[PDB]
Amino acid sequence: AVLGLQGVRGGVGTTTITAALAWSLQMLGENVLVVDACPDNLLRLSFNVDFTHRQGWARAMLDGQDWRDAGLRYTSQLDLLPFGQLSIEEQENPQHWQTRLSDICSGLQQLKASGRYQWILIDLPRDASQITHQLLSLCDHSLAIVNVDANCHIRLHQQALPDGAHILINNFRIGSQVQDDIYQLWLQSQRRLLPMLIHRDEAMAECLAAKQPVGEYRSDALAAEEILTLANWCLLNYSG
Amino acid sequence: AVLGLQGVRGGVGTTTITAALAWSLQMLGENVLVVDACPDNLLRLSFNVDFTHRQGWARAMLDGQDWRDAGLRYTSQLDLLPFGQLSIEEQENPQHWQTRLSDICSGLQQLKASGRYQWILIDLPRDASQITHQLLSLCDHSLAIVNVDANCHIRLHQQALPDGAHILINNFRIGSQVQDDIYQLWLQSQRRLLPMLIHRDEAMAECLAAKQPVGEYRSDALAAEEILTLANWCLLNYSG
Amino acid sequence: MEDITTLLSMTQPLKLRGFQKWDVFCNAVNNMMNNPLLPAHGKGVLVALRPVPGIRVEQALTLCRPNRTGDIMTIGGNRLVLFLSFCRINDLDTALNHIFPLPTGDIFSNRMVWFEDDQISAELVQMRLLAPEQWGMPLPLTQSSKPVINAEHDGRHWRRIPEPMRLL
Amino acid sequence: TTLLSMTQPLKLRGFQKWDVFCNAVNNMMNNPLLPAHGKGVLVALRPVPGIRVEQALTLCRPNRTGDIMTIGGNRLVLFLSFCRINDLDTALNHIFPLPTGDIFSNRMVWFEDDQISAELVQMRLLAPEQWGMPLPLTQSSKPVINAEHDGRHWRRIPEPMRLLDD
Amino acid sequence: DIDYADISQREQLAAALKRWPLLAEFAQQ
Amino acid sequence: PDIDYADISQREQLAAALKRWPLLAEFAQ
Ligand SMILES: Nc1nc2c(ncn2[C@@H]2O[C@@H]3COP(=O)(O)O[C@H]4[C@@H](O)[C@H](n5cnc6c(=O)[nH]c(N)nc65)O[C@@H]4COP(=O)(O)O[C@H]3[C@H]2O)c(=O)[nH]1
Ligand SMILES: Nc1nc2c(ncn2[C@@H]2O[C@@H]3COP(=O)(O)O[C@H]4[C@@H](O)[C@H](n5cnc6c(=O)[nH]c(N)nc65)O[C@@H]4COP(=O)(O)O[C@H]3[C@H]2O)c(=O)[nH]1
Ligand SMILES: Nc1nc2c(ncn2[C@@H]2O[C@@H]3COP(=O)(O)O[C@H]4[C@@H](O)[C@H](n5cnc6c(=O)[nH]c(N)nc65)O[C@@H]4COP(=O)(O)O[C@H]3[C@H]2O)c(=O)[nH]1
Ligand SMILES: Nc1nc2c(ncn2[C@@H]2O[C@@H]3COP(=O)(O)O[C@H]4[C@@H](O)[C@H](n5cnc6c(=O)[nH]c(N)nc65)O[C@@H]4COP(=O)(O)O[C@H]3[C@H]2O)c(=O)[nH]1
Ligand SMILES: Nc1ncnc2c1ncn2[C@@H]1O[C@H](COP(=O)(O)OP(=O)(O)OP(=O)(O)O)[C@@H](O)[C@H]1O
Ligand SMILES: Nc1ncnc2c1ncn2[C@@H]1O[C@H](COP(=O)(O)OP(=O)(O)OP(=O)(O)O)[C@@H](O)[C@H]1O
Ligand SMILES: [Mg+2]
Ligand SMILES: [Mg+2]
Repeated sequence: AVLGLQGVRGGVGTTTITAALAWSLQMLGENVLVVDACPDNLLRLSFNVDFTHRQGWARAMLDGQDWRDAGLRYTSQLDLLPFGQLSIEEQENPQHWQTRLSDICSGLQQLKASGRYQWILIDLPRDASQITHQLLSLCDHSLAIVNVDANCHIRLHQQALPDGAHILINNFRIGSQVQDDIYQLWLQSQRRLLPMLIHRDEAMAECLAAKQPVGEYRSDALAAEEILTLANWCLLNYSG
Repeated sequence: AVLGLQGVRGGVGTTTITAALAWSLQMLGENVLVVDACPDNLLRLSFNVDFTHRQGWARAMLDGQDWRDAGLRYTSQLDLLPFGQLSIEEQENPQHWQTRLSDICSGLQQLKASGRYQWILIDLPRDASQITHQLLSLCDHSLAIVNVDANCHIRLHQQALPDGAHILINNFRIGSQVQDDIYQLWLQSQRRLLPMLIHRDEAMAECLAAKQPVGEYRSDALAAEEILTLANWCLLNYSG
Repeated sequence: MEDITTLLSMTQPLKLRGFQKWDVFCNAVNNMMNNPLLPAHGKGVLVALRPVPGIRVEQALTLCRPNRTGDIMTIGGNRLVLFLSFCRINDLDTALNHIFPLPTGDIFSNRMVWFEDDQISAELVQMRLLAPEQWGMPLPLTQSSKPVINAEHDGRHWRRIPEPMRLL
Repeated sequence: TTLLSMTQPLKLRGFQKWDVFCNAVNNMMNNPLLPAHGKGVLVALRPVPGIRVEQALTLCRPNRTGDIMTIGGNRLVLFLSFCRINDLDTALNHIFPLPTGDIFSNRMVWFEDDQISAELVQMRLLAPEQWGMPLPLTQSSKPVINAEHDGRHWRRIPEPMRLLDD
Repeated sequence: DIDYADISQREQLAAALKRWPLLAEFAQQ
Repeated sequence: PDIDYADISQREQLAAALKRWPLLAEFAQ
């Protein structure tokens, strides 16, 4: 199925989890396609893509080229489609290009209908652009990424989550009383909370500096095993 | 002077630091106005403003009211101007209201010229809004907020920072090898990096849960003393 | 010579943990069954688990994470077989809940248990009829053993070079 | 605090009131069981024009027991216990989180007994009106027109106001 | 979807809601 | 942002970090 991963807030671990989950699903014998819908184009760097490599689906569309030629094969069962590098001019003027990318909405359904991939993972930003809402509409399921802090606790009450989304906890620390309090309150009040979480883990901080998914970088790391649990949970619950 | 604080990424501590810095400046004997320019309207919650209090400068402009009546006095030398609570529809459709916030540019220039405040701090979003660019142009100085991780390291090489901004480190942790490596590299390569940093402190995680700035919540916490050093540095270098 | 994992299953079966190849699993449990210094019917519990249709045994095996030394598992014929050393039968669900991260009802659709020595031995007889071609291997072992055509070594570790390919 | 400066001056640390500071250093000077000229260094610091002494006082964070400071007459005065004059800049760098040259425009030092005592004489000529107090102490002694107690701690209540226009 | 019914049953939640006014004001809403 | 990798190679700890983390080495050249 098509799985969207969107952070309730910036910098909660969405991109690292998306790459790690794609690697976990590929390791489980599934054909995976992972696409970067965030204009910062950071997902590619978790798969040893050269920083100077500017190609991507949104870059090819802004240049009139074929976005289907922007894909990259990581393993025999894991392909990725980067966003592409935007210039500083395009960065500071998103009015021009955020409406010229609706082709990917129709094109993803082609990949959805071909059956070549058992999983299509989408790294989604939390902006409210029309292309973000369209890609989220293509998703069959969603994961809202949070950390256990007061910021995310507020957001869970004042902003909207994707319909039917499940809440995934990341960066769970040891020895934080305020975290323990917020967590217990969530266990008793947050209905959509997943039955597994991801701890703070030096492997999760190091894998991006090694430009690899955490499962490839350190398969015996605790966060790698927790994300592998999430992968199996997706097989059991998100297959439809 | 007018000081803007903007994270190079979400969730790096920009709001908490903005509230802590406004508390330190007013405690140093300076008249301070702190302004929430982020649509998420979170800054107010660090000053014991009730969550159901929907008032704010942008909320007042969208409703046809006078934004000047949306101010809030916290101490004799610290005034607060929240953004205001947007509805879910307004959150999902920023183009409906982003263009209707023109008054705040001249309004802040008026507060600059009035000479009532020695410091006007602004919690700035990382979006590419035209209103966000206009508020950044009104700023005399700016602080770019980062965490010491691979994400921010990439961003410092691929995205633009405000002109003349200084880089402020937050959430500095103990016992992270990759953090030490990125930090040692920054010390020799990053030229806009501030001499002081802010460690990860439980007091900074709890103060928002207590709805207070960290300096008021726990004046003897390490992060409170680091923010206080930053406030004195602002007196010495950003004086205006 | 003799394999180390086979040697242990011969002489010290209670020191094994984790995945064992089907035949090594059967030999380790049988050597526990015939150890005279172990209690009569208190050696442990043998459990056969059938995965739900939405998961394969190789995938469900990645969730089987025992910690007690002497707890071993194997896969073959779309069955995940566990032996929980010295686990009382009434405590089975406790031990199982410690081994899997998700509820075992959500992973497996059916379960069979043997705790008497004669019943465990009789089931070992049936398991040994399974052809070696039907014996499973863990996913990290078989997946990482496939040829990597985009590999490149940096002097210490292997890395993958992402290759351009047209999506069609 | 006053009895401490009388009998055990070396056990004091941190900010001391101007008169208590002077009495503590004088009691150290006249202690016969202390070394003849290794008692410490007296440092007077004039802040740069962009910062007031009470503000610069917030940056003065000694850690060694016996290091004490005070503010008065637009001067921050430190006594670094048993610090040798050669190691002055080392001790100062430990106490302030920023370079002292950026905080203070000028600095004067006395490290010999006779010099320290003569400087104490001049310091005591200063009228009490010029004696400073720490900013957190004075800012806390101000009234609070919007306080509210929750049963354990005082909380501030933000009051609606109008940002005036002209 | 957030449900704040019968929070007080757990001992820790009652103390947590009292210590952190941010958590209390969302539960009492 | 002004970044100056002038003499990163000379510092000892930076050499080992650039050789362990491909991401840091990538931007240093
Ligand atoms: N709740 C629970 N967890 C279990 C049980 N059996 C194993 N574990 C978990 O698995 C770990 C490894 O167990 P081990 O190899 O038997 O190795 C154990 C075992 O040899 C011994 N040990 C610990 N507690 C007991 C105990 O209560 N009785 C006995 N007889 N030995 C114990 O110390 C070793 C290290 O112990 P731990 O740090 O506790 O680490 C244990 C514990 O985390 C069990 O029946 N219940
Ligand atoms: N093979 C196997 N059997 C398991 C496992 N977990 C539980 N059991 C079985 O279930 C019984 C009850 O487990 P419990 O509630 O954790 O209750 C345990 C636990 O609270 C404690 N305990 C015993 N051994 C350990 C250990 O190694 N580590 C820890 N942390 N606790 C232990 O003592 C209690 C009584 O232990 P027992 O008489 O051994 O009885 C255990 C054992 O027969 C497992 O991972 N593997
Ligand atoms: N770099 C540096 N830091 C200084 C110096 N003097 C004081 N400090 C700092 O201030 C803390 C308290 O100093 P103290 O009152 O002399 O209190 C000290 C002192 O009474 C004693 N102590 C520790 N190290 C030494 C030492 O090397 N020599 C002596 N004679 N006493 C020491 O233990 C207490 C606690 O020590 P710490 O945990 O180290 O904590 C020390 C240290 O963090 C100094 O000359 N150099
Ligand atoms: N009043 C005052 N004087 C200060 C302070 N920091 C440094 N000094 C003076 O400068 C000398 C050299 O300091 P250092 O480089 O930290 O070098 C120190 C430091 O490395 C160590 N040391 C001594 N006492 C302590 C202590 O209490 N804590 C720690 N952590 N180290 C200490 O021994 C070295 C030689 O110590 P000393 O003979 O005491 O000599 C010290 C002392 O005379 C300070 O905070 N307050
Ligand atoms: N569980 C974790 N433990 C330690 N470090 C982590 C963990 N999760 C993420 N990180 C690190 O935190 C940083 C930010 O993570 P990441 O880029 O995945 O978040 P994000 O929400 O996608 O960010 P952005 O808002 O920029 O899109 C990275 O350096 C990453 O390695
Ligand atoms: N130094 C720190 N140590 C510990 N926790 C911290 C620290 N700085 C911030 N936090 C916590 O991290 C969370 C996020 O911080 P904050 O809201 O200030 O970040 P931000 O950059 O404004 O995020 P946003 O994207 O929502 O604007 C809060 O719960 C805050 O209490
Ligand atoms: Mg991201
Ligand atoms: Mg913010």
